[PDB]
Amino acid sequence: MSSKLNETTEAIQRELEETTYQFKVQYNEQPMSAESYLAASLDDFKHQFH
Amino acid sequence: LTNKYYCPEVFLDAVATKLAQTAVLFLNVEMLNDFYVRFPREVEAKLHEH
Amino acid sequence: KSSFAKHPSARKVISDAAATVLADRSYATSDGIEISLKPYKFDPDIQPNE
Amino acid sequence: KSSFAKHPSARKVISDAAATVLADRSYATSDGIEISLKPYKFDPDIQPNE
Repeated sequence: MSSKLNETTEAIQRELEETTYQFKVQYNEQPMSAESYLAASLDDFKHQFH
Repeated sequence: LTNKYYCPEVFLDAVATKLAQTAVLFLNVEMLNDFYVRFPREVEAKLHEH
Repeated sequence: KSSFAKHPSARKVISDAAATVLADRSYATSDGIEISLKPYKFDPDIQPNE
Repeated sequence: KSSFAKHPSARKVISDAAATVLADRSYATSDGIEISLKPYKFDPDIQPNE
């Protein structure tokens, strides 16, 4: 385990690096949660009904 | 405008205007839009927590 | 002008929520404005209309 | 077209110089560009002559 550890780390870091650059260029690292989205759409529906 | 070193006033005010407008663009997007989306959510959260 | 003219506490909760969103964003806005201004610090070329 | 057409050692010295300078400055140029573009990613407003 200890010997394969170094190389598995290198590999995992790679697959994390690609993940990070895309999160920056395409979503501008905007935080997103279900509760946020839901509350926001709900305030939309409410203004519409009002 | 060819005699810029003759008329520093007008030149300096153009530089001010331009800087101002492009900093306004970046300001409008980053600060202002982030306020538009994050402000209801933060009201909600902090009003509920209070 | 709002329905929270009275209730000064809840209002201050709203006002501080505003103060906290703007505080978080303030630097990141400022640094992006300075990088966006890096070409006009070197040569702020001034057009005849400007 | 310079006097270093021959002497490919001295030529490759220069070449490896340009590349090393460019390689060094490459990152800051790319990220600054993305950051200066973040306002136009949102609303790339189009002018009539554009």
